[PDB]
Amino acid sequence: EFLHAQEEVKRIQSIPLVIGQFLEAVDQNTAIVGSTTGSNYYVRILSTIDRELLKPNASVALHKHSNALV
Amino acid sequence: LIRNNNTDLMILKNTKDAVRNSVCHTATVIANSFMHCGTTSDQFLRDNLEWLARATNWAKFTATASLG
Amino acid sequence: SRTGHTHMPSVVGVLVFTQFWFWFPLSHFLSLAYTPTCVIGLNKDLKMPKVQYKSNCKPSTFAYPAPL
Amino acid sequence: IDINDVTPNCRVALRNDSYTLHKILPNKVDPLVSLMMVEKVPDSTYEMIGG
Amino acid sequence: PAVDTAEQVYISSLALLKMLKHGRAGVPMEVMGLMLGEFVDDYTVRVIDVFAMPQSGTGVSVEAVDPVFQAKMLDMLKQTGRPEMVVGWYHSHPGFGCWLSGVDINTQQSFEALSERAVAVVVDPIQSVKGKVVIDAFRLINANMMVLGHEPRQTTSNLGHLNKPSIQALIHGLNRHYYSITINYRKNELEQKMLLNLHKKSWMEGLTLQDYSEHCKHNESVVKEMLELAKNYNKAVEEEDKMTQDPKRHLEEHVDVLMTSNIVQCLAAMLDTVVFK
Amino acid sequence: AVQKVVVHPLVLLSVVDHFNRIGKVGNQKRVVGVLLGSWQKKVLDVSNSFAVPFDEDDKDDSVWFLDHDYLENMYGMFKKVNARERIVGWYHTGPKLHKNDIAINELMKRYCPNSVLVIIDVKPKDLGLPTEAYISVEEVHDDGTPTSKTFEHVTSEIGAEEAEEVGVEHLLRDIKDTTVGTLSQRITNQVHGLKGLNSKLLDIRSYLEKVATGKLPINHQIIYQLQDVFNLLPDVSLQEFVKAFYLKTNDQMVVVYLASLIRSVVALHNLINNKIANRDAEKKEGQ
Ligand SMILES: [Zn+2]
Repeated sequence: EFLHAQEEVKRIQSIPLVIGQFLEAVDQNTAIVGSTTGSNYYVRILSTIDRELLKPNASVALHKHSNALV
Repeated sequence: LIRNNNTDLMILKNTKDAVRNSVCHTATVIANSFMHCGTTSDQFLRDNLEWLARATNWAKFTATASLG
Repeated sequence: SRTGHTHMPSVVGVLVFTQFWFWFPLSHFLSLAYTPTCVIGLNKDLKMPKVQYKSNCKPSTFAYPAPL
Repeated sequence: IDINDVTPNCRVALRNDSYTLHKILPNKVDPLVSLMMVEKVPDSTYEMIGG
Repeated sequence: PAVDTAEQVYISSLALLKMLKHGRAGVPMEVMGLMLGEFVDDYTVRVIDVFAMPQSGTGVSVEAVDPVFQAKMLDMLKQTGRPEMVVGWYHSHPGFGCWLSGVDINTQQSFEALSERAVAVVVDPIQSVKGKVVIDAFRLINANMMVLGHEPRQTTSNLGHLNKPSIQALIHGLNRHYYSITINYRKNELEQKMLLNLHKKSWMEGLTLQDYSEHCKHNESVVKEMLELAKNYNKAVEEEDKMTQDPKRHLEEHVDVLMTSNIVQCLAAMLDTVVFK
Repeated sequence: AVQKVVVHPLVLLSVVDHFNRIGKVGNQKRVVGVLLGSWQKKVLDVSNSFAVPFDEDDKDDSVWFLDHDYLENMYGMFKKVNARERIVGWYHTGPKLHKNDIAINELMKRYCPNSVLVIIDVKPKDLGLPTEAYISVEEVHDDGTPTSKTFEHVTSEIGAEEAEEVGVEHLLRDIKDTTVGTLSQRITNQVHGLKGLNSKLLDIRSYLEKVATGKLPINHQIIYQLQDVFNLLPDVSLQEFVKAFYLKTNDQMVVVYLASLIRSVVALHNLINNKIANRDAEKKEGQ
């Protein structure tokens, strides 16, 4: 089951993602992004996206539906 | 059991008061049945005729089973 | 049972009651699993005489819950 | 959330399809100003200054 | 009489696959079809198969049923050996949720008038990302019953619950005009084996060997990464034990992958050397 | 000609359901339908199918009643529903062919020039795919032997649309395997590979037995392919190969040794932490 869950996470980090600008980090595993659609969202960050690299105003792909930063 | 039928009615009254849904209604009916099993005392069911009468379909089945 | 024998009505009642997840009316089958915790003295005439049983314990470890 | 923490000109998060206020976010700051505060202090010390 | 919160719609494997195919084969246009199925007694709606409807342009409505096509193909399916009634309809909602809109309510009301058990199913292909099938069945609540205070659906058992209704359906009136029926799937063992045949690996790929140059490159790369993690883990243990995790965990993952890959290829080579002579 | 044919899970499920319903209403050895798909180069994509009424005299072996009118009506309605799906062949759920297969393929060639038979075995096997593909080719045998209109095998595969992959995965969620190589599953896959190789070798040996004794004639393409296989068998006793093999085995084993050493050191660290924690807990409890 652990392997299945890992595979599901790897999947939700999918291909058709939407580009956007990560604007800042609000808390752990959540942050504000502005999608190239022109709207700003308060989305949830997946785990282990190198929060060290995740600096304000950074290009990031977003889940097409949930807008989660993945 | 009838000689020692030291049952408590206030808790059942409180449950009845707090009930809103048919699920909880049949739950109270069954709980009364359990608290009165083998006592042949249907005082709650003979007092709350409106409550007992708000049952429908298989809830009436369950209420009669509670009587039994 | 009191002597250790498996109580068939009780086990059947508990099983069928557990089978209420699929059908509420069967929830009353737990009635079969209710056994009176009674010690009843009978004399030769098969009639219950007024006896006085004596238990050596505090009258709070086995007393009825008080009305609230 | 308590209203009293919701002061004018503060960013708040709104649920989708319901626009229900469910969080108070960091106060908005112009990015040029935000990248203007010092995060990593210089390494100069009063011991590096003489006279 | 009152339908209880225990009825289930059993969507066959073929029915579900046809539904999803039609949805993603006609997105964004609202695709529709009928349900060749069967009401068994009172708690079962067996959707044995589905029945696509030609794109009528005028969205999804009773106008899109095209009854002549319905009758012709139903008769010919009966000829084939598929004599099932039409237990409701299905229609996709490509990406904007899984519920009923006003036209959907009108169509489902017409279907209920035909027979007051038909279920209206909705599939959302857009959010039906592989691994999660967002499908949902529905039936309408009579306007009188809700105002009469009586619940829309009886509740005689715990079955039927355990389903969390969707926020989208709530905001669009899940329980105020209709109610979500529980969807069950009838999976046969033969059907499951046929499905497995899809990605079933071949004995070739089972007995084949990874490219040896690529294997050596991968081993060298992972061993260098594991070296770096070893240095990190040394510093981590030293600092933590002097002032009294990610390095250890990553190092465990790397050692696991190295062991599995190397052992698998070594055994495959052994088996090849023996078997092929 | 067509080099490849990829059948779809929807086609497989529809075929299985057709056979089940026909065998439930009555009894029949085969059930027949039309396969709808599209071409992309010589790679047929059998993305749909539909049953057609059909019965035959299993004694005569040459009388059957495939319904052309029903075929064309269903094909027209399927065209109305979807347009990029033209009749590309037919299927019958019989484990074995029959003398009627050539005649029915001749019938189907009126609706498709490159009509392809696809035998979809409802009985589930365990080594190969459930679909066998055949294309009717009739040409003067360069062999110099009398030529008869017979089938020729076509490479077959199982592929899926994404909208079919979602449904397949959902239906298999309970009995699915991990989409990753776990050492136990990799060893199991190797064992299954050995099983498949043994079964194929047994089939070839049985065919060789039959052709040698005389039951079957010598198929020159079969013999050519077997000759090429035996030419292709490697030589593993070669010294230059044994040395390289030992070199690579030693490299892999040293990597495995380093991995196991690291794993043992990590486990020792974990136990050191556990002993310290137990010491702390018991001291705290005592005090
Ligand atoms: Zn609709």
